[PDB]
Amino acid sequence: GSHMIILAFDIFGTVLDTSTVIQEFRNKQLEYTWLLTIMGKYVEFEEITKITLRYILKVRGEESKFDEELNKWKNLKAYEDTKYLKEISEIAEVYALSNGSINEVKQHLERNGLLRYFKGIFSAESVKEYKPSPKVYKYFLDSIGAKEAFLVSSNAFDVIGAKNAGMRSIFVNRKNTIVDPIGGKPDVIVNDFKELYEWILRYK
Amino acid sequence: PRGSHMIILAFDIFGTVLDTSTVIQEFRNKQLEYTWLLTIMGKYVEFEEITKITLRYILKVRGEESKFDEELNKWKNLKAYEDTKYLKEISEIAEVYALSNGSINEVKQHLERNGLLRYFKGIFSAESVKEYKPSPKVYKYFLDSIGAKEAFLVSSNAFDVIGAKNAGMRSIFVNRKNTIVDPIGGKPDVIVNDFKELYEWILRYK
Repeated sequence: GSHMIILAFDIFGTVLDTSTVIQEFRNKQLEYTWLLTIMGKYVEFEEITKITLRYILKVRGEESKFDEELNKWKNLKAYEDTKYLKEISEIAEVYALSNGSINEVKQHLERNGLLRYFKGIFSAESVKEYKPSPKVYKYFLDSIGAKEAFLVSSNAFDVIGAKNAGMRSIFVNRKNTIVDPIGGKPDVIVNDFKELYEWILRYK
Repeated sequence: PRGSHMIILAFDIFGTVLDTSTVIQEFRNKQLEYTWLLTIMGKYVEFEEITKITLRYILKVRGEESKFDEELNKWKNLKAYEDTKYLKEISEIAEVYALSNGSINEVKQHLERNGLLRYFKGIFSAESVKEYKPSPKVYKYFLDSIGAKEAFLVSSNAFDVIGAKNAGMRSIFVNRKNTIVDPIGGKPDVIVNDFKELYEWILRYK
């Protein structure tokens, strides 16, 4: 068919299950990406990850578990339903758009057997500002020469960032959580990647 | 004609002058998160509205929405730390300002209820620039409004410490709970444990 559907997938918490890492750490990591972005400062995502994890562990008196906890981040598993990226990539243009470096994301996707389904990997690092900076989403659109595209995410902040920057948003609510008001207005809500695929079939 | 050495202090309010330990901590973090997210996106929502929205969400997640009014009332009734009484002695030797995410009116109310407004010469709000801390605009609005070149931001919040530095202010970090340093705010110009130590440091600097 001649109807192009462009999907940009958030990675951490959307494709990859971040439930396995210390939640205070994931929150702190995200906090740092936001604070630095506000200040117009930039630190590579891997370093932000190491710095925030070490600090959180220090506070808990668990610094001896640093490598073990960092290993969990390095070995994140994709949610079971991401297997649907196979069917999805047959009918839609599948990209990654992440706070993570291109290299790190490529590595996570490859290890989970999903990289083959992606036509491109884009990083916030390219614009030295993190989500939800409108610069991140626009770099993606401009780089592929797209006007309309969907950002697929389970993160409320990313949903509203996408909308703010001119992308449509698909919110994947697997936790089935009460709506976080800041991300309360996605264009589409689905519960998982199977429902995502079904929505794409209907849209196509 | 003495003391011709001007010391300008801008005090962060929530968590620094006012003790926020009493409210739900997930709520205080969500409130702060919204201020950051909105600022990154170039969007603006009034701080009182961010407070109501984030508190109600957090309560709904906990199945405690029935406690909304009582929980909001704890925010409305924040107590100042005991050592903030030293703002009396400090105001005698330094220019004392408030610089807060909160609206002018809200900050004035909290300070007055706590008997501290008397010691302030001015109250500044991020609302004036429609961007929240640590946006450099907040700190620069303060400096420009009073015609200051050098000033100290006094805060117990690491983000505020680095925001001040980034925007050309000096920073005094007030570390009460004697905590391990949060690396993003790891380079304050001065570290003190409380307002009494703050006063003593100002006496030395004067």
